[PDB]
Amino acid sequence: VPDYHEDIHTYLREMEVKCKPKVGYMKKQPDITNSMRAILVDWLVEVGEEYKLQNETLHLAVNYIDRFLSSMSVLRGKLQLVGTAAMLLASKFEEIYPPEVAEFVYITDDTYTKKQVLRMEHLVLKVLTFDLAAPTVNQFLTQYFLHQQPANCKVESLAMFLGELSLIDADPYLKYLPSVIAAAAFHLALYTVTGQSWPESLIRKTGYTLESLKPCLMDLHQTYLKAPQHAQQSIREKYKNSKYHGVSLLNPPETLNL
Amino acid sequence: SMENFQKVEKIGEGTYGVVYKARNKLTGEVVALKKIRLDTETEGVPSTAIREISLLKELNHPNIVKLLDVIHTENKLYLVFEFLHQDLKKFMDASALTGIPLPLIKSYLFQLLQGLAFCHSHRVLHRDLKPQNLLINTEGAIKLADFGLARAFGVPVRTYTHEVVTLWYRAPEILLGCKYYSTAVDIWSLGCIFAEMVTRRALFPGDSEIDQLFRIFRTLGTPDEVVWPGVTSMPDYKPSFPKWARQDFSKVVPPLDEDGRSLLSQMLHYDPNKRISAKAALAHPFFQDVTKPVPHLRL
Ligand SMILES: CNc1nc(C)c(-c2nc(Nc3cccc(N4CCCN(C(C)=O)CC4)c3)ncc2C#N)s1
Repeated sequence: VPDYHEDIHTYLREMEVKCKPKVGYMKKQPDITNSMRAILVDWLVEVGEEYKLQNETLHLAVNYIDRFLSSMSVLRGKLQLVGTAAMLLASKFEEIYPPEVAEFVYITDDTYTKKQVLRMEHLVLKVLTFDLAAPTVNQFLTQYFLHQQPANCKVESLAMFLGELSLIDADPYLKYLPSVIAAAAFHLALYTVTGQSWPESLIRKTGYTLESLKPCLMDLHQTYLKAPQHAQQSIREKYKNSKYHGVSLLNPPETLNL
Repeated sequence: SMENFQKVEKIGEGTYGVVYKARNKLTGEVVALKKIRLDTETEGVPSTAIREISLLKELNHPNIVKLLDVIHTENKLYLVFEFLHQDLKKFMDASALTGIPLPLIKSYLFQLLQGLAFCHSHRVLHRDLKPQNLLINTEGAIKLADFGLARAFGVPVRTYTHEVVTLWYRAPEILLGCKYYSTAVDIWSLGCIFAEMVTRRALFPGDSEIDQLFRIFRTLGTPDEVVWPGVTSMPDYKPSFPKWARQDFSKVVPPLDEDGRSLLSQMLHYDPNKRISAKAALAHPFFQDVTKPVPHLRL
């Protein structure tokens, strides 16, 4: 019931379309692949955990990276520099206490200099034209959570976990908007923990039905089932923590009954 | 490019950086330039600048100062803003003799509420509303400025920076260390500003946090679980707080009419949840006869 909640949701629905990366950018990147990107994002998850950064910060950074790569060709040797600068900008935007620049330099194991990280920051800002307030899967999730009855920690944590998994795999998740991924994640989490489904009240708020979430849901369910075998495991490790109610230890449903 | 700007004079300092009045030589447009030096960083582009620019670019509204451009020179960042003639604080000081005409106080508040409702609708908290950051022009407009301390919020909020809002205008929930604060804190500030426009003196001029709380308490009464459920559980609440009786608003701002006092009381509600939103305040009977007259003094 926080006021403006509907105004804000509507505004984020508008902005997410404007902040969307180019769905097919990776095919146009001569020297980088989905796998390289997955490795990068999985590393940023670790960084986030190491410096106890907000999940929001992680989501923002990934959005900055994808938009940057949507318009700038990058050699593989510089991918991590882009990611590092993105995480620094996300932290400055979103954190109460962002890590200092030296800390971001230090986590690249001295692959880059402080000078490089700062120049890249500037380039990233120019390329994104300072438009850093991007809607995230996380932002839509926290809104959707308000529609639980009653609120359930496992559901909330599992939803964030699933939403986070989608960050790793540009194929297929670059094709879905944050609000849709969040929808699939919330439903999937809800169904796993409680047996319940995308509630009537979120159909009213979002216009999304289980039918319209179905394609993203089919993908996410598969991602969920295969998570233990994914090359990247940092999110699973993160979500073993009591902080997130150990939801990565939960067993995914075998079927969804769509 | 800076080559198209002829500087006129130094206006002062913002929340961060230095402000100049300047003129676009080609279009004639008069602007304010906020210079942020990067040569003394060291830490790259300051978070305060990153937020101000990202947030202000989204917020196009007649009662929010317009960010026109951002120019990167060798080692400098220049924010180019539309120029306004004066801030509210200096205007109030100028109005020491005659006071500020009711229609103008009413127009300004109405406009401030519009600007703020637009920020909040776009998930932005200002977090430093004070007369110094509220700018007026010769045509009767007033606008929110200096978004150096602003931030984008989420629904529902999580814990944000505790050290926010200039003390005199700081909400009780911040003073008491609530883990969460939201749009209500800006409304509290506007209420203090409403009162200040009527009396031309700060409503709660504390010189420390505890002094600030006690001034609030001595005016609005010491809050209890009835007026503000949860107040005695707040992190910085103390059972030893003196217990002051609440005084009639007719005594808090004696010149104010019944409608004005009604609105002010709702903007200064202790409980953030009960405190009126900028959006709802627009429909308050206080504004039934609002117009938009030019300032009564030359700026
Ligand atoms: C409080 N931080 C601020 N940041 C900016 C960028 C400000 C700003 N200021 C103006 N103009 C302005 C503001 C306050 C006072 C005055 N005065 C003082 C003397 C200078 N002056 C002349 C003609 O020389 C006018 C009277 C002017 N306009 C836009 C912004 C913005 N954004 S305030």
